[PDB]
Amino acid sequence: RNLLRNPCGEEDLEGWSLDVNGGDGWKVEELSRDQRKEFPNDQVKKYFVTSYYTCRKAQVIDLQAEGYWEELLDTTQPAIVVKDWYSGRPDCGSKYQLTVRLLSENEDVLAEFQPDPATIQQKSDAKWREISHTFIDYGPGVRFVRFEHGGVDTHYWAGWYGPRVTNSSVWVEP
Amino acid sequence: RNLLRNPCGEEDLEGWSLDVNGGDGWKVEELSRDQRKEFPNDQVKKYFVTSYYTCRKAQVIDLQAEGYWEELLDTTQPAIVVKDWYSGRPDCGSKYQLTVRLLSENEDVLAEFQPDPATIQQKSDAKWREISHTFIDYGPGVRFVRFEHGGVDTHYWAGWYGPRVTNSSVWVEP
Repeated sequence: RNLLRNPCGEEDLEGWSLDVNGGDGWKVEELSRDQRKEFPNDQVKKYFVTSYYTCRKAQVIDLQAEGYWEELLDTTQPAIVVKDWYSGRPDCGSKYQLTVRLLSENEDVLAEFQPDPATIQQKSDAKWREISHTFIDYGPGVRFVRFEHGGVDTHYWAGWYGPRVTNSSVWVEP
Repeated sequence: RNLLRNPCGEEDLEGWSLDVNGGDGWKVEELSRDQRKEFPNDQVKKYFVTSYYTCRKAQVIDLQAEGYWEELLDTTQPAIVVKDWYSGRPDCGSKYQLTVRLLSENEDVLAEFQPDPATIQQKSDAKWREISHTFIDYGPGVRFVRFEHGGVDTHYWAGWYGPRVTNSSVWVEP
């Protein structure tokens, strides 16, 4: 049970918080039948593409609102697994970055998955990549999951397109 | 092919670099038959246990020395997969921290996986957990991989002991 709203763009841009570029920073497209082969299920049929290399978008999940009460979290600590799929485009290099945080009730960063940026080298095609992380043993107080991704916000145009993203998920393990 | 030597203590502490505590910081024990069922390959039979809550140990993998050549590293950037297993002990709190770096020829940190500390809550048992990370799209220039793990080096005793560790690996995906 994926706790992120609108993982692939089926509701267009709804459910996502946009950066300064707003609506103009993003487009939703259909995957070629070929690209559909690259995902676990055959339920991934769309994707988001940044219009400009710095574009990011974000969502915050309220765990209590999703059925995960205070005490299950503090006491049981179930695995929270976060995944994303990103790619470049056919013919040049993209940059991508993902930030996922586990937040307390007053928004302290209690845990953080912020891997280095991904540099997607240029190629005739644009294979999808997955990125995955599981939080366990994360401690008491976890209430929100903030999930943010897109291009690398930098003052410096150095060649690199923004990424394509789709199939974002967050879930709590049984 | 796992590029870490001695991932389980079959060779005692050989191949590992020890912290200030050297050898008194570590013991190798045999897993009970029940504890061996928690691992995939039936070939994990020992583990490492910290003698003090701060003890760490590390290895540095030279990737050219392992057959991974410059052009493969700089242009293909094949997935570098890193895994570790850790637990506590029955009835106390343990704390654990893993630090994995990709390094250039000069030891510049090109990519780093340093997840927040794991707080292993106290419990009747000591179930192993696995931690796993894949490095892809990490850019050119990677030559060494440093793998460090153990308890949390803090000056302050808070009751939290160090962990047990085993079956550590780093491999390069075909």
